[PDB]
Amino acid sequence: DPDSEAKKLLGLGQKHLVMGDIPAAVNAFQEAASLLGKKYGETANECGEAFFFYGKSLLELARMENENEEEEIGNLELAWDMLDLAKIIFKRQETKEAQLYAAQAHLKLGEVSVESENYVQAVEEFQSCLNLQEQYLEAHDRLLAETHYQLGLAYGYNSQYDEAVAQFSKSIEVIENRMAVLNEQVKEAEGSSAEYKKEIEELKELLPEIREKIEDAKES
Amino acid sequence: DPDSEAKKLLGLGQKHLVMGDIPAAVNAFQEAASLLGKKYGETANECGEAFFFYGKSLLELARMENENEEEEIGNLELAWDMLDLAKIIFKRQETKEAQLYAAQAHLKLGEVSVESENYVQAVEEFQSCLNLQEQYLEAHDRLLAETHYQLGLAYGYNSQYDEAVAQFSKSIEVIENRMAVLNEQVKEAEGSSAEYKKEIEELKELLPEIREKIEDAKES
Ligand SMILES: [Ca+2]
Ligand SMILES: [Ca+2]
Ligand SMILES: [Ca+2]
Ligand SMILES: [Ca+2]
Repeated sequence: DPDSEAKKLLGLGQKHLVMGDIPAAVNAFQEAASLLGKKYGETANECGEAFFFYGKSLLELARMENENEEEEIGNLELAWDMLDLAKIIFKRQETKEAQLYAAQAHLKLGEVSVESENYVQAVEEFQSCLNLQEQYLEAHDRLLAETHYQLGLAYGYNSQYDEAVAQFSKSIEVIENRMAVLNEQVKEAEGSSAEYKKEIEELKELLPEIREKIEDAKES
Repeated sequence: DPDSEAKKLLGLGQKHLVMGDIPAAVNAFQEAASLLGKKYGETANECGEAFFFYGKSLLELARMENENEEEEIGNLELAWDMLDLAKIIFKRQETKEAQLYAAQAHLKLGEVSVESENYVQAVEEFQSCLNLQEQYLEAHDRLLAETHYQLGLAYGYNSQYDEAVAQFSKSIEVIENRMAVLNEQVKEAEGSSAEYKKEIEELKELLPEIREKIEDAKES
């Protein structure tokens, strides 16, 4: 497709994320975002992912810079603009994957809000994320624990300490319930592994008897 | 249901199978078979399982007895009669589970034929079983290996030694391919178990940081 030229940069940015080269991932994402936005418009489905990653990287790029104060300010305003576009694009689409992306955009909007000492807005954004996730995730999904934790943090920054304690406790509850589920999955996987190993041994000790029957049939 | 009185004996027979008490399993199966046959007729779906198990047990009961020669003869003729009824009942029904039961009835008809020094008929029955199984089983199902092996045996008893070698080799091929598949399943199960254990450890080392944040929020 003609978009490939930009999807390339989507890779080369995400690569740099796992590389830790931030301003390079920023430039990659910016170029891909500019390409897709010029082609398809400012609100197109085609730009959702692009605008999100650009936004996310910008947030990281303002975190690195911690009198260069207007630098991180401008990076955070742009992070916000891009993530909000992303959030609109995602929330429009009626599929579980898009809604969870929208929740992710909300989560990063909350993180940008936190980095701006804007804790009330942070609380609103994390709540929006949690609301979306509770419709589509299982009650022990790690993501819910991480959202509760972020929400509790934001509450604390705003001195709403009882609300903060409540969210921290919910986070702990999810983490413990997930640990239980994972323990069950371990027991199951190891049981199956034992079953298969035992059958393997049975088959192995069957083979040479058959081979001797072949030998005996040939000499007959 | 009113059949429960007989389904009881279906359990009490199968129990005795895993107990090794054969003539007791025979009497249990015979009583259940008589009950179901009186109620529903000689060819009813309701009697399939019953007539099969009776048949199978009778075969075992004639295997134990190895001038009491008419004893095992009569047990084998009855085994045959019951298993053939079972086979008709199963083959009539157009579902995978019933067809595989029909293949099982064929397999036991082949075994009765072998115990009667009737190797041509044995070959026919094992072939019927294999034909049914190759429509519904994966190419590495243990059952196919066991059928090929039984077929190869029957061939050998009838001095068709090249056919016998062919079937033995097919049996070996299935056993080796199954061993491969099981090895892959082991690798997968153990990989998953490692993943889950690692996530468990991460969650465990997350918990006390959250707990300290709760403590700090309360004292605030
Ligand atoms: Ca603005
Ligand atoms: Ca030998
Ligand atoms: Ca007869
Ligand atoms: Ca402390």
